[PDB]
Amino acid sequence: XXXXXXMKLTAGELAFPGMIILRQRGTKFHPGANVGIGRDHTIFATGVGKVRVDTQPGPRGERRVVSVEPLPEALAAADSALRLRQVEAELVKRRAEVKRAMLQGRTPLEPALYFPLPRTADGQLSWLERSVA
Amino acid sequence: YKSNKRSLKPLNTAASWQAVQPLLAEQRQRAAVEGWRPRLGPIVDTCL
Amino acid sequence: CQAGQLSKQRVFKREGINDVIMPNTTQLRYGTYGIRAMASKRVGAATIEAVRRTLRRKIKKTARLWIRLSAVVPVTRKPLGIRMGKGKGVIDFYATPVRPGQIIFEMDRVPRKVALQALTAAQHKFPVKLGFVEWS
Amino acid sequence: GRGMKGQKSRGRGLHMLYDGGQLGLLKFPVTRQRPSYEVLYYHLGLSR
Amino acid sequence: GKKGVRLLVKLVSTAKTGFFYVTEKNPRNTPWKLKLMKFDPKVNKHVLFEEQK
RNA sequence: GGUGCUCGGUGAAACCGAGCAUCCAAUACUAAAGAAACUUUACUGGCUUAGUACUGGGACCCCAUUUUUAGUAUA
RNA sequence: GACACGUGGCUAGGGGUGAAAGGCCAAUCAAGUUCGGUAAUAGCUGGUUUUCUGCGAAAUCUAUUCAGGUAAAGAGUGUGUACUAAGACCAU
RNA sequence: AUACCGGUAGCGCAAGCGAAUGGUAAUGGAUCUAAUACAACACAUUCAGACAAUCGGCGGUAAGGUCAAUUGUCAAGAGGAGAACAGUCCAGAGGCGAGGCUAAGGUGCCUAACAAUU
RNA sequence: UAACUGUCCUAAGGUAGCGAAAUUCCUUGACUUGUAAUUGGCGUCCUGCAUGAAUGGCGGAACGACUGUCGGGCUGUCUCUAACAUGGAAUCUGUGAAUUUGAAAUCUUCGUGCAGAUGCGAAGGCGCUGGCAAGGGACGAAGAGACCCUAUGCAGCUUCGCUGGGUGCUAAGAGUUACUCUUAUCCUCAAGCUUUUCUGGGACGGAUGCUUCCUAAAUAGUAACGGGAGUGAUCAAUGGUACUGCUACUUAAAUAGAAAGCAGUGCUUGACUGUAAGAACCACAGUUCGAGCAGGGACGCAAGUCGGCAUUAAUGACCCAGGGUAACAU
RNA sequence: GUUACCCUGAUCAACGGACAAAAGCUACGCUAGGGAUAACAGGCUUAUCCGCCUUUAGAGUUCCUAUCGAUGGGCGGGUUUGGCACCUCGAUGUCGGAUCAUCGCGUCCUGUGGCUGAAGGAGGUCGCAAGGGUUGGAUUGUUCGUCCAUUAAAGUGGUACGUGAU
Ligand SMILES: [Mg+2]
Ligand SMILES: [Mg+2]
Ligand SMILES: [Mg+2]
Ligand SMILES: [Mg+2]
Ligand SMILES: [Mg+2]
Ligand SMILES: [Mg+2]
Ligand SMILES: [Mg+2]
Ligand SMILES: [Mg+2]
Ligand SMILES: [Mg+2]
Ligand SMILES: [Mg+2]
Ligand SMILES: [Mg+2]
Ligand SMILES: [Mg+2]
Ligand SMILES: [Mg+2]
Ligand SMILES: [Mg+2]
Ligand SMILES: [Mg+2]
Ligand SMILES: [Mg+2]
Ligand SMILES: [Mg+2]
Ligand SMILES: [Mg+2]
Repeated sequence: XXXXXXMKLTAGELAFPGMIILRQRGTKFHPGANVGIGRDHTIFATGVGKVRVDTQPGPRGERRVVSVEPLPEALAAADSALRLRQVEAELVKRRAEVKRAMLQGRTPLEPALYFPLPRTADGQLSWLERSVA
Repeated sequence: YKSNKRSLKPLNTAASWQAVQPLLAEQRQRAAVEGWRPRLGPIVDTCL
Repeated sequence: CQAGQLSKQRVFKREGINDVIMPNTTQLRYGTYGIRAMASKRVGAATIEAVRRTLRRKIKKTARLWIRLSAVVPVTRKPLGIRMGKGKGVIDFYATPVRPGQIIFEMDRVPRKVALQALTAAQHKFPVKLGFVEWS
Repeated sequence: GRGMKGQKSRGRGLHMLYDGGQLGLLKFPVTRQRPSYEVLYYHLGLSR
Repeated sequence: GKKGVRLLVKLVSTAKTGFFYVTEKNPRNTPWKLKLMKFDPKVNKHVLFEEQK
């Protein structure tokens, strides 16, 4: 069991898309800019930026809104929405290469089987073989 | 968190900062073209 | 001196050691001559009624007795032959937490000499030390 | 180098793959898909 | 449970090729034959699915 | 030139025409809530023969500074 | 005398015999002795034989016909790789 | 050039305030690092723990009782003190020396050391 | 007192003749005798924890190395022991073992200590070594099993434990044409296998998933047959989307909620197909969140939401068996 | 038929789910271990027990203290019943008396002092004192208990509730 429910990335921590910022029961913290909210009110980042926790007026009282503020060197390399997506994609690709360099090939990253291509749909990448008409 | 296993969070934090470093340098250099602690001589010892 | 409630609930801690020396429940609020404790001791209901009758014997009908402690804390005591374990025992007696600075018997204008006389019989029947406090 | 009075101390009584009673290697699905032929063929590159 | 009469039942496509959805249903509170428009991947168009066991 | 209470007007918006309270352009009391400051002490970190062996941090409440109100008065 | 004794004979082991006691069947019988399968099996107990040097734990946690056993994780050693660090402290 | 997280101790009649230690991230260390970090590289062992201090449940605010949290020691640790002493205090033993300075503890005699302050 | 009547589940509620008895808890059963004094007998009485014609009920002659009690006689069993006899023992000569054994040069008391010290500490005592005696200590010696617990433990026995035609009868066919063969199966005989675990011993009782609250000490986490509530679902709408009125509820508790509350409406099935970077977590297996991309759709003018329900429970691996479809094969 | 995909089916509730199925007995028992698990008792504790008080309301023909202690609060012992399982299962006499002992005093007597509601007697306490004395047997397996009748009295305990290499 254990059910660990707390805040994972504090304010001023650099975040990347998909990183869970806080896990809670009920909306103690409310989602803000560049932030998603899950089924169990998990707050997850949808942009590269530092987490900012600010307090705003609320319907019941003192709402705390968790947000991700994009970097000041981003929004300078970036219509704007397409440019931000391209800048974020390069940062995400660079993060993977740095992480693979730091884990020096000691973990099983990719399948590399002696088999025919791992089952591929028209889209490809299916770990499920399906017979074709 | 009860798992007695080393967290990968320090590696993830280091990867994120190292990933954004080329963008930071390029944009800071672009602003510097388009537009902290004082240190003393290292003495061997302070007793004559 | 009994828990005047509907549930036979259970407790975890039986202690009250914490000091309230500053203006914090230290002045008299209902009477003018008070009797207070000086050290923390959890005390049972039978002692509270025994001291109450023992000091009431030295009190006239024109003297109100403002008691300040009510026995509402269940204490669970296991029977003689029960082996250690198998859950918590039945509630045997009711007790109160006493703090070092709490006034527990405060009196009206019954004379201070008689109030000091009643304190001696109260302190004789009580496990922890007692002290004299007045409105002043 | 064996320690004190276990079952490892008695020698040759316990297989290496026994894990206590949870048969974890027997919890994964069995696939009977035979791979296609041409994996029995010799594969030669145009580069060679 | 045994008191709960709700069971799982199958929704067979009208179109053809036997693609189906398995969804639960209360028999007492729904004596309809359950019919909904769901996506059929064999034809990649939405068709109807009636209830058969 | 400001916010609202709503009559309508379109574009779904928000503002427009009204007409009252102050925002400005008041003083003088009272009952609420907040803000920052602070004496003392609980409470604590280290040390500890369990604190006439010590030492760092430090509340709450009251008093006093002040803000958002509301109510009662003035010519 | 429902007697005792002597000499040969018969009933043999999952069997004999028993006025019936888990009695007797060659001094260890609710399953004789000997040999073979057999170097049975024992998560249990006992034991393990020359020296020096370097490093050095754990008795937590999860699962288990399982809690005196085992396996995975944590903590050890050697080897490799790699940072003035995926490190330790202190300050803001 | 610091920022977020927590709702306990205490307080309140309640609603609610609310520490100290703490966690996490950034920045700075000519502070430490005869080592550390990682390893789908290999070989293990362990998976019966005990007690002391500070804070607790169940016990009798009993038990070298049993079960939590933090720290230490023993386990796997000799030496000095505690008369003797697993777990207390000081202190971590490569060896030899009829050299010196100290810790805990002492300074009437056993028993080393001031009628020091006396 | 309950003789005759009134009742309830029920095969039936135990006769003349029995009973504190081989067997009756109260117990020193009240009652007589027995002794000066009786809990163990004798003969009555009733209040049968847990008696009773085939588990044979009611007593009798004779019998018993059977059991419990009373009188006579008898005497060292005793009050209370003494002397003597024979044979060991003790002395000498001759022959001549064994149990045991870490090494011993083995004091007392108090304290300490794997918790009862010859060996440690403090104090004290002690010329040395023996024979003949007594046995308090050396947790004397003698058996690695008195009792309890455990084992992937054995063994034998029992049965409305399980499975078998092995075995005996039986059933149905068949042959020579009573006997024999084949197949099946009740009831017997002989076997073979099972017959968990946690537990302040074991037995008994209780429990063995998942969720929440207190313990739990202000990140997370944190135990005990520790303490209080839930749950093994419901719902074709209580799902999705777009709206309309009103405002102290929504629920297992906590966190939250101007709607995630209470009443409604209009359309719909995203209660989808194929995927998913990155994280929470975490031994592993699994578990949890997930922006985005492609397909085809739903609602909405749009903004945009929708991969079931505000969340945390209602989620049992693999194997095996069955169904639809697709490809290959015969 | 083979293989994939889409799916379904256990209160597999011993819920990481033994190999098909599936109950007991052993005072006839056997083996291997455990003082890792209990009993005979040594160690720790003192809830229950036993002494000492204190408060002493009251009783005592009056009057708290001749004498008793109601209610609360404590201190001491581990000889009661309990709790833990630290010590011995390479098995160790206890739950009795027969003989023989040693020690403590919380003294039953003998030796004695105070208060006495003290006629001396005969008593009740209370203070000192452990030298040596505490006998019969009828009944119960009873160390428990009476009641026969005598004494000055027919003491209570530590003694692995002393004592089977007597
Ligand atoms: Mg044989
Ligand atoms: Mg350790
Ligand atoms: Mg284990
Ligand atoms: Mg509080
Ligand atoms: Mg520790
Ligand atoms: Mg150490
Ligand atoms: Mg040492
Ligand atoms: Mg020493
Ligand atoms: Mg002779
Ligand atoms: Mg001794
Ligand atoms: Mg001699
Ligand atoms: Mg001799
Ligand atoms: Mg077993
Ligand atoms: Mg289920
Ligand atoms: Mg199939
Ligand atoms: Mg199981
Ligand atoms: Mg089976
Ligand atoms: Mg004992």
